[PDB]
Amino acid sequence: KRKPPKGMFLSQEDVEAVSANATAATTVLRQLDMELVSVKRQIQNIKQTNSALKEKLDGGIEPYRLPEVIQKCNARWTTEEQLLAVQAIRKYGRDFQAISDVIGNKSVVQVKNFFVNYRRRFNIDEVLQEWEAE
Amino acid sequence: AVEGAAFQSRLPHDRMTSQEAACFPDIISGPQQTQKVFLFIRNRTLQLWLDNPKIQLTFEATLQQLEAPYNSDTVLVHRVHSYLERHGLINFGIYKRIKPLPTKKTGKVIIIGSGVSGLAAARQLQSFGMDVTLLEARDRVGGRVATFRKGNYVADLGAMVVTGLGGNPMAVVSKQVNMELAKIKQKCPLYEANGQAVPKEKDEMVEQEFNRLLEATSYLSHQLDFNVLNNKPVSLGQALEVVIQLQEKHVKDEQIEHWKKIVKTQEELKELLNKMVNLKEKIKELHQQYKEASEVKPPRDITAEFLVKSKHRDLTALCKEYDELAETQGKLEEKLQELEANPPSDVYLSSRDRQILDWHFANLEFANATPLSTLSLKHWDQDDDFEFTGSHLTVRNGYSCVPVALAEGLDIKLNTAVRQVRYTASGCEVIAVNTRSTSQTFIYKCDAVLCTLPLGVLKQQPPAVQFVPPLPEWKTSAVQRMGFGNLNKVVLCFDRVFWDPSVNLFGHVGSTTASRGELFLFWNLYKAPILLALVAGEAAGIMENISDDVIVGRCLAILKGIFGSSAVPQPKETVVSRWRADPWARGSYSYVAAGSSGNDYDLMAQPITPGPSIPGAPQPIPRLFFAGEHTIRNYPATVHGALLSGLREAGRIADQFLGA
Ligand SMILES: Cc1cc2nc3c(=O)[nH]c(=O)nc-3n(C[C@H](O)[C@H](O)[C@H](O)COP(=O)(O)OP(=O)(O)OC[C@H]3O[C@@H](n4cnc5c(N)ncnc54)[C@H](O)[C@@H]3O)c2cc1C
Ligand SMILES: Cc1ccc(-c2c(-c3ccc(C#N)c(F)c3)nc(N3CCC(N)CC3)c3nccnc23)cc1
Repeated sequence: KRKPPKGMFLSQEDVEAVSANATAATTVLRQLDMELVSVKRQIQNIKQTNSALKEKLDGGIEPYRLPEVIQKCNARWTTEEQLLAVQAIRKYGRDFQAISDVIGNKSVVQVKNFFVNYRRRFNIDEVLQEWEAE
Repeated sequence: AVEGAAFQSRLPHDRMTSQEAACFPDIISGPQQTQKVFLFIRNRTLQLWLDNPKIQLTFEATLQQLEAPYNSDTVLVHRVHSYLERHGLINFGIYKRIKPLPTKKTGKVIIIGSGVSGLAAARQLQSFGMDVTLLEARDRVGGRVATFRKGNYVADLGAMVVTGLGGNPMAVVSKQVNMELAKIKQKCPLYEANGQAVPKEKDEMVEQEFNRLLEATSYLSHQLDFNVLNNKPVSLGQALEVVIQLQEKHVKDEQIEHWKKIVKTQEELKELLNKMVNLKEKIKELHQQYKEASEVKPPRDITAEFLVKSKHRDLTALCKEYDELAETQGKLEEKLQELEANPPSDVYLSSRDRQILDWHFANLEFANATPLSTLSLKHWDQDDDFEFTGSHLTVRNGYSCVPVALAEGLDIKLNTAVRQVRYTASGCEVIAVNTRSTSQTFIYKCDAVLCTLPLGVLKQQPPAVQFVPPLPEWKTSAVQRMGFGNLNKVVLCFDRVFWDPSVNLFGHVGSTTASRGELFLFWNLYKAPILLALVAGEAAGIMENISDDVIVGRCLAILKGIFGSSAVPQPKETVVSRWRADPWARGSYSYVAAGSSGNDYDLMAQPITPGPSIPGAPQPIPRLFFAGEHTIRNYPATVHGALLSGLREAGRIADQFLGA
């Protein structure tokens, strides 16, 4: 009485389930038996597929990485660096992180700065509406 | 102190029983002070008798040893003493009388059966001054207390245990009789198929599961009300299946939830692997593209420089992106290496296990002398509240000593089989025949009949005993409703002790479930080299249709495959009880069958009152009274319960024909 011993399971639900007929017992137990084999074999399947995908990754991305130097961040915009900028603004829009990575010695600070210092004579507005065309 | 005597008499020391309410309506409805006076006089009189039950506790002696303000009210004391003595709470059993028996007797009573319940009534009635004759079909007293005796061999085929002395009226009987009581060492090894002691580690998991499975049925009954099913009533065995099944269902349910979260993870990995192939593919191109853009050597304009620097930024982005995806692929890769190593239990119970569980079930069929498919789920254990305290004892010298003792002094007609019981407003005749020569017939006329016929005899489909008039429906239906079970023994007598003399009992584990009762338990209790083999559950019914020699065969086998084909002599002497076949028993003892309830036990015990002879003459006196193991709700199926029922009917009969 009270609440079932610890680790026995006797929900209301279940009892009608295994009683409502004579073999409702060794039925509910046999249908679970099969839902097991079903899920087990669909694991065998996703394993075979995951094993193939793993083969296609053999090599990793090893012969594909390129060192990424340093370029100690400066603050003078050389004419080269502005031209990189305005091109990055056309390729990236506002991804000021990428734009600073392209230029190399400018950080998201002056990248945001430049965006409004030169906003006028580098027709930066037009440039950004080009990237928006996407 | 005095409060201990109340406990030893199955009475609350501090309040008045509903029985006492009936005879002392003054007290119970009165000042709480007098109730305490009553209770003390009661408790102290009980103490006095209990402290020396070898001799009669006269009213004189009681008032003598009463002290303080209590021997003040001598009418109250004489009342309490008489109540205790009528109802058999003092001066019961075999005591030395003080005041000797009435010269001239009053009333005549025929008692059917001289089992313990019959004998106990007979002694009480005789000491109240009535004329008592017992009619017994067998050539011996004791009924289902049946001791086998030959040379120095001695072995109970009937009752053999006193189930505790704390509050057991046999406490008093054993002080009165040379009753050699022996504690039972309650450790018991189990031996399997080919003959292998079950590891102690195992024995305890299964036992613990057995007990958990019982509580489960109790919760299944009281909390969920799993008591009717298909209009029939639920048995303990049914409920045990249902509990066991639901545990297997839960085991499967957990395997499903586990592998089902392996597959969720495997499908997560898969989704990841895909992002990662289509980044290796995407990165491959970005390399080619960056390499070609680097072919344009650096005397080069700014769009061409932007395309080298751009493809590079692009290429190391897709490179970080793929590296975080391949750490997420490592966290997933191990979460899955763990689940593959944390698999819930494969089973609820192994085959080796379920057969050890089946022995614990046979142990339960043996105690209740019946298949668990017959026991009422709701009520099978209804007498458990009333268990005695202290160790369980065997009677080393044969339980028969007790009946034989009680029979001294009584008028017992053996080999007299009652055939018809006639009860009328004027009195009764019992008709009996001689069991040796069926034709010799007897007519006994009396004021009252105490029927202590076994429930199995009363149950006999073509009546072995005819009641005239027939018993009313309320009584017959109680008789059809409760169970009368079965339980048999093989007694094995040897020249040499070849078992372990330090163990009292030890088990044999059956191959199958069906045969879990077949010779499942073995007892060494007696001085002589004697071994008892129990046949419980559905085996008992069947083993009775098998010859004696086969039974002892199967027996010596089991023992040989456990002790060595060489340490096991032939038996000098063998007996095999067959209680269901015995026509003065028709079984072993009662059990609360499914559909019954301990209420039927009370119905069994109601006396019958014949109708008027002349029409319109006043409603008579009750004439037919019932005692016996099956007539006592709180102590069925035992000897103390038989004895108690005898004491009960004696007081009730005397209250009727001698007045209270
Ligand atoms: C195998 C077995 C083991 C037991 N073990 C224990 C145990 O360990 N502990 C325990 O406490 N209890 C035990 N019991 C129960 C106990 O033995 C009984 O409850 C009790 O002894 C029966 O008392 P009773 O007086 O009600 O009936 P009984 O002792 O059966 O007395 C009835 C009498 O009526 C007689 N009779 C039947 N038909 C007729 C007729 N037509 N005319 C005349 N007489 C008739 C019978 O022969 C018998 O003598 C056991 C019972 C069995 C069967
Ligand atoms: C070692 C041992 C084994 C069984 C018991 C036992 C018996 C019992 C004893 C000996 C024999 C024989 N031979 C027998 F046949 C039955 N009987 C019990 N019952 C009968 C049903 C009733 N409803 C309530 C009392 C009972 N109950 C609780 C605990 N132990 C027991 C006691 C000790």
